Amino acid sequence: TKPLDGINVLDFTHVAAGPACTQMMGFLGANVIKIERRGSGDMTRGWLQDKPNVDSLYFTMFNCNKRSIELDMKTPEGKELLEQMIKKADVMVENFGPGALDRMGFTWEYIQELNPRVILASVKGYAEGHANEHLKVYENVAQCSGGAAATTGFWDGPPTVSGAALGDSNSGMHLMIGILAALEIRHKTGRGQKVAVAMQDAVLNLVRIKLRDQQRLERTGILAEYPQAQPNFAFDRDGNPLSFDNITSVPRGGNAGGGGQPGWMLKCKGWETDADSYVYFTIAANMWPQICDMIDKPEWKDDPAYNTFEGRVDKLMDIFSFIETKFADKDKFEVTEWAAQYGIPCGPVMSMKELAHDPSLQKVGTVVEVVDEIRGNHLTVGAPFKFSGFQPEITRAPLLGEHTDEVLKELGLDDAKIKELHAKQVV
Amino acid sequence: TKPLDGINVLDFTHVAAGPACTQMMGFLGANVIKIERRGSGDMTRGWLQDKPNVDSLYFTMFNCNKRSIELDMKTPEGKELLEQMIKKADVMVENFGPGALDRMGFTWEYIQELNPRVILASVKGYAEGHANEHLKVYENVAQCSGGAAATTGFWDGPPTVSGAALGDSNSGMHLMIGILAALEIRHKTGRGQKVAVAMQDAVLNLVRIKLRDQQRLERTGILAEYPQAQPNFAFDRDGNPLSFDNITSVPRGGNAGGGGQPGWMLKCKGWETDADSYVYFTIAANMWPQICDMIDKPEWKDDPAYNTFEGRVDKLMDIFSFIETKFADKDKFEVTEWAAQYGIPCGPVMSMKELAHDPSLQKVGTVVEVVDEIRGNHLTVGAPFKFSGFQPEITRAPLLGEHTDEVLKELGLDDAKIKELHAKQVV
Ligand SMILES: *SCCNC(=O)CCNC(=O)[C@H](O)C(C)(C)COP(=O)(O)OP(=O)(O)OC[C@H]1O[C@@H](n2cnc3c(N)ncnc32)[C@H](O)[C@@H]1OP(=O)(O)O
Ligand SMILES: *SCCNC(=O)CCNC(=O)[C@H](O)C(C)(C)COP(=O)(O)OP(=O)(O)OC[C@H]1O[C@@H](n2cnc3c(N)ncnc32)[C@H](O)[C@@H]1OP(=O)(O)O
Ligand SMILES: O=C([O-])C(=O)[O-]
Ligand SMILES: [Cl-]
Ligand SMILES: [Cl-]
Repeated sequence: TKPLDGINVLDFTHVAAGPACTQMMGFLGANVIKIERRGSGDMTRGWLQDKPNVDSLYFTMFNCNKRSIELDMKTPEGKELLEQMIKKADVMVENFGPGALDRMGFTWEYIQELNPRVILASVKGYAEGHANEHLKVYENVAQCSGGAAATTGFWDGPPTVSGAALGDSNSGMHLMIGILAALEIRHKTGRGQKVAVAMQDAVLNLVRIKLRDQQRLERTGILAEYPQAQPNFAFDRDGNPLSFDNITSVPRGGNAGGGGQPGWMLKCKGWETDADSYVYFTIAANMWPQICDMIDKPEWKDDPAYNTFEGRVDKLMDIFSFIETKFADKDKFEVTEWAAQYGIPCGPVMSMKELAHDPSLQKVGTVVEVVDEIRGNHLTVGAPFKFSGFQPEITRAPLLGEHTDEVLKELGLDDAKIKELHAKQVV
Repeated sequence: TKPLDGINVLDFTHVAAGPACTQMMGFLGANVIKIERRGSGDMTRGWLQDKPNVDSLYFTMFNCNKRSIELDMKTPEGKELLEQMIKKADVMVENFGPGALDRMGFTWEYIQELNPRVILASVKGYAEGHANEHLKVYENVAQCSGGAAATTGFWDGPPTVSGAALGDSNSGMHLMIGILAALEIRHKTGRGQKVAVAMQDAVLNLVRIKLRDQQRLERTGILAEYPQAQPNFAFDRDGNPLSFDNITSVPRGGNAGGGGQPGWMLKCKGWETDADSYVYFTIAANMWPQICDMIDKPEWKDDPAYNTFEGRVDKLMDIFSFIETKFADKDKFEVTEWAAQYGIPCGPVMSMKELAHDPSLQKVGTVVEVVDEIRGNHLTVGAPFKFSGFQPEITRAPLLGEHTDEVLKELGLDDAKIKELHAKQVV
């Protein structure tokens, strides 16, 4: 049916990393119960609101397919309700600060006692055992810790944060792998396990190519395909040349390919007044004769100075800027169309507005309009993985404490004692 | 014991997205057999080599914990062998061009017939159903398609690619989620499924927050926390201050926080000569009194225009520029120390050099030294998820066709059958 039908998730998560994880689990069928702080709830509810006193898109786009119960966990009644909820859980997920769940009495060893089958899943800034394991980390600090900021941006500019969430959402997706892997062994062992993902580690995983380049740099003293190795091309703020005779750590490469097939961000008609009027253009080696046809340079097919990676490696930026002259009267889509004819790897910079309203993305269920008959409908990113056997069924994000009574009734409590919980301000 | 012990993976993958997926499965215990092209194999082998005739770091860092068999798939004998291996496998992973696996005999339907239990998993550039479904895509082409490039970099500069592999390694990790979930649902149904991740979609999932902001911008006309909403701070092509008056698609915010928690990338001692001499300084909501003690300005603790987020939103760049001048005489670790005592979300930009040789990442198994007796030892990224019950054991990447005979013998083929295949140039 759905892969995670019948998986009960006890969801302590707030902000983006942990909530990304449990939402996606909900999309694949999981029964997700989100524990929130009394009164305020998850911080994302009040962050970046578009309508005063309505849960922000920060919350709703990260908390569909969930039920909400308010709970003070620093109370003896709270800790007992938790213990019951743990015993009915398949997976516990949390992204509090280091040691926070521990100080609430819920260490991994006490969890194993409560439920031998329950998996504990954590997001933390740094890994257990790291000198920095006790630090609290948000999105951009995480990008800085993992090598991404150092290797993103231009050579004459600062380290640059990525708009893609390398810290939060990426750690949550990585945590989902750990959880599903724990489920795979549990079928063998009949036991739960602790799984943790550090935000620094998740970033380092996406920056595997830069660790490749660090070693290449150490071993050979040069990265020939980098802009800093191109003849008289890269310079710092004072006009000093930037070259590898001076570079001991992977530099920022601007819009360079990043791997074995050179590329660049090329202006298309309208770039002066439209921030996204660009294509990315890749010189794939198997594609060079086709590139020569497209740009009307037949003399470049048989020239050893042009017809191999090695020959072009000292003239990359010359070739890119000449190719770019061909795009001056064409918008990004017609350039993309034109290259597509030759089979050349080329594509548009898609604007957020263009993606938000693209028919193909809605048709495939990657951009989903959520039916929210309380707040009004909104877009979300759906499941990025498509399956032959099932489609996700995305339902609206809960109001704060909307399923508190519904959830307490599922624990076999009666109307009288649940009123005591509201009275004692535990719920 | 490891989660994926006894899971058999028939691995068609090449380049980066697919190999990352299968390597990481191999790290979790899976038996990975990699089909490669005769003579040249996976194209990463001869890309960005540091030594002539030695498999590159591009190949070894994406291909540990795998065996190699050479195979010409478009021969009758190749298709015959492929059919035998499909019946042994639990998971088939591929990232060929659109329809390429179909064209050599093996459609999803034909695969089901061969093995009702096998899961087909694919990385594509665009989702099946998409208008751009036909397009072959590389790393940065996907980053542009998925909205990352449009929202990364500066307002006065071009769309900017991320050093992090949002297209390749990220889609591969997303595909691993899809495979594992298909393994969960196979415990019920007793049948395999087809699963696919589009590179555009994996990129989009990490820019969920930018789709949040797109709706915020369409709904309200402004994004208050963005630099373009700051009084006389950012400027345009000629000199005019920017505003959201004429911005209808999510813009580039430079080093802005990207969320409800503000931030900026601040210079440290030696920034002129060291590109990574920087910290990121976040201003969390509750952590405000801690910050006021450091800046040598206790005026802001009571000041109505400084103690609220709605009060701070109109002078964000005034505060960041001043606290930068304090850091002029301290390096990035001293600045982070000067702030860790307050639990302030400040962190250093870590260089690739620092990360490759950091003691903590090695201790926790995130940067791993692979024992490679053929080529020499190299570094790699290990498993970014940490488990209580096991630890990955990372073994060197195979030589081309290193295991061909060994793999062929496992299918019960005699020495004569093997030598016939070598002579006929099938293997
Ligand atoms: S997506 C980017 C966010 N980063 C991460 O997910 C990385 C891991 N998380 C963290 O480092 C922090 O949790 C972040 C998200 C940075 C936020 O830090 P805060 O300091 O604002 O919040 P904490 O999680 O550290 O929680 C503080 C204390 O409050 C207690 N608490 C939470 N919820 C409840 C409820 N419902 N009832 C009672 N107490 C509750 C936490 O246990 C924590 O306890 P302490 O003992 O005081 O630390
Ligand atoms: S980091 C992520 C990179 N990109 C992706 O993973 C996205 C999906 N893959 C692709 O878009 C392409 O595979 C890319 C990476 C762009 C490479 O393009 P190629 O020009 O190399 O095209 P193919 O990889 O699909 O290969 C071309 C033909 O060769 C056949 N083939 C592969 N391997 C063999 C072996 N061993 N034996 C015989 N034939 C083989 C493919 O089936 C394909 O067939 P055609 O029918 O000719 O297209
Ligand atoms: O990064 C890439 O994909 C490249 O360079 O081809
Ligand atoms: Cl996020
Ligand atoms: Cl990659």
